[PDB]
Amino acid sequence: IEKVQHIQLLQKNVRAQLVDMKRLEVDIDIKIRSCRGSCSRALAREVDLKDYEDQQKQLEQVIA
Amino acid sequence: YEASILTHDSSIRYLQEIYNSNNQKIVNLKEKVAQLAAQCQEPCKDTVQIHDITGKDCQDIANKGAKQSGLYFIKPLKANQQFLVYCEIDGSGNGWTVFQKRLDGSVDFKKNWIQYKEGFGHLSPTGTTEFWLGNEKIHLISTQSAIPYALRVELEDWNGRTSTADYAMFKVGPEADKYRLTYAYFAGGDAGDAFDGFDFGDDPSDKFFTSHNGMQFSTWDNDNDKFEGNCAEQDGSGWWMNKCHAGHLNGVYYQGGTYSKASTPNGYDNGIIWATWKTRWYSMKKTTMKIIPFNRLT
Amino acid sequence: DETVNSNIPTNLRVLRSILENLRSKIQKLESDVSAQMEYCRTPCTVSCNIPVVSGKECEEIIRKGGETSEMYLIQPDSSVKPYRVYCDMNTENGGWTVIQNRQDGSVDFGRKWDPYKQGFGNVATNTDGKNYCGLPGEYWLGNDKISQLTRMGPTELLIEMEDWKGDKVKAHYGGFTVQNEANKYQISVNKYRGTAGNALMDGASQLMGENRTMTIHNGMFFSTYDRDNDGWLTSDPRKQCSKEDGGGWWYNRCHAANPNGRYYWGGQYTWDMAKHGTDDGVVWMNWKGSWYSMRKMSMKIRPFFP
Ligand SMILES: *[C@@H]1O[C@H](CO)[C@@H](O)[C@H](O)[C@H]1NC(C)=O
Ligand SMILES: [Ca+2]
Ligand SMILES: [Ca+2]
Ligand SMILES: [Ca+2]
Repeated sequence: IEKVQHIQLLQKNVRAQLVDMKRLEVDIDIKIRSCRGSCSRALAREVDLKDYEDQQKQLEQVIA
Repeated sequence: YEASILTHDSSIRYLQEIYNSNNQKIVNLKEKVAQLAAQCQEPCKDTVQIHDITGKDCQDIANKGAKQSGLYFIKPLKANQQFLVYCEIDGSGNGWTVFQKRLDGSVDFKKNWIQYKEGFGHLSPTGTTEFWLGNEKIHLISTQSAIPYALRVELEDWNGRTSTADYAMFKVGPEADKYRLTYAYFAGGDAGDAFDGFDFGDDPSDKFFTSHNGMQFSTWDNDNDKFEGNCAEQDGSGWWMNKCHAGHLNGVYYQGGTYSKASTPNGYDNGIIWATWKTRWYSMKKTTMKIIPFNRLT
Repeated sequence: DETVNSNIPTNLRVLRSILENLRSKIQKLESDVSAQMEYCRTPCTVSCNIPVVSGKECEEIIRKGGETSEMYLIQPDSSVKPYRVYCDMNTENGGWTVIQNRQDGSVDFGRKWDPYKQGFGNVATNTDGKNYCGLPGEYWLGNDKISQLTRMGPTELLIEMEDWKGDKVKAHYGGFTVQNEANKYQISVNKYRGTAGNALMDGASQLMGENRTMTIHNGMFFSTYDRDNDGWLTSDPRKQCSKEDGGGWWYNRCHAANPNGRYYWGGQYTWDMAKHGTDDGVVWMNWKGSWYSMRKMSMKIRPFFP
């Protein structure tokens, strides 16, 4: 109908925000680690791209 | 289990809310991330630094303002380039330029000609590191046009006792003359005039075999002593050897202080000894040789 | 409308889970950045007492007795004041001046033209309770200084790298020079030998014809994300080789290797990880190929004695 057009937009949108968040995730990781050479210490952490990777495959298995 | 299809319109808009809300939080986050990055561009702060004040020697510097000890760059008149040194300024405006230091044995003093010439070890603001400035540099500093210099040998045993021995007209020559040490006269000091020689009782000529004035520098790969053998290769160091010594501040750093012939396969007295203040079987705990214009030594 | 109105409810709960998943991840991140901000209220510090032996560069220093790899002070020329540098005295006979070093991502390398000119990063750090700094930090010596060194006479270039499985290869260059700023730090190299793949002179292995030739770095100018001097001619402010946070390198169209790229942990990385979906990152295609960041990467020079 038309309410269906709304969902086909939120599908591309939540996929864009998924990729965008994935990048922001890596970005923050590299910047936080780069303070190690400037600040007293750097936040010990580890990224979980997996959870990000599943929500992507899981969205495609619904986009169709 | 699936609710009314009239719910859709609402639910469609609600997701649109947490989507735009998120995108905003993402924009705010990306700005904060920018600020963070701008706080992580600088390098680690180095506790050690080198003052901008320069001059021919540590005295020339102090007479310019230098008020605190620490690393400085000096360039004697006839010197090709400038080099780093450890200046010592006291509450009187005296600029002692130090060329030798011992305090913990953290530096092996068994080096060759080249090394004893260029210098080895580390310089430091707190004057808490051992080193050897380098013959060539020591030569340039003490032979600047018409400026008579004075050497002060400050010692310390393992008990807080500290003596000194000053020599006037201290001077070291150029490689051509094997960095020969010479001085006009012993200028005083409870440490004793070890450079003049010492009578150990081992031989009627001891004194003659142990005087350092006029002695050329010697290292194992460059025997310039007054002995049939190699003094430097025996004591494992670099020094103004004769046959061999009465004062040796570049000796093997024995921990504790007391040692003996049970310390080597040949029972050599190769420690930081200064015969006129302690027995040749008592290596000092500290050692420091510094120079300064003579016309400054009160 | 039979099952269709079932597919819809499925999305209204699926999308809903993700959107609320992401909104929480946003929260976790906002938190992480605040802790780090707090840690930046104070700096890291080093105590690098300066060695006595010194000279024009590491080769001369080792010839004067400096035989231990650590931080030394060098004055390549009596015009500019002496500066700190890290000397590698063991690798292949020693005497190597380190002009570039990556090993843990402790330093931002995506900088503008000026910092790449003067240099940035940490030269050395303190080693296991010691008064001197025997371990090198992550740094880029600085275009001006690198140019002055390579021009003092015939200079050779040694490039080393390691992946995340401990594998190591190397790229040698008997001849290497870098002009000054007026000439855009133009680079020239020759006489290759190694196991990393002559990526600098021959461009990426997995490319053919003009596709490979345009990845040749030799003879390229130097560019930063705020200074385009690359081999990409056009008014398209999007096609440039060096985008934001990207490193400064002798980019062409665009690269076969980029030692100054972003430090991605783990190695392999995807387009949805890269800020611009471009191949930025410690790359050397001729060995590990494209989209794979090295764990260690360094660039050292030494006077070339035929
Ligand atoms: C060059 O790259 C394009 C895509 O950018 C590709 O289609 C083309 O086949 C490449 N040329 C070669 C070497 O085949
Ligand atoms: Ca002899
Ligand atoms: Ca940056
Ligand atoms: Ca361009």
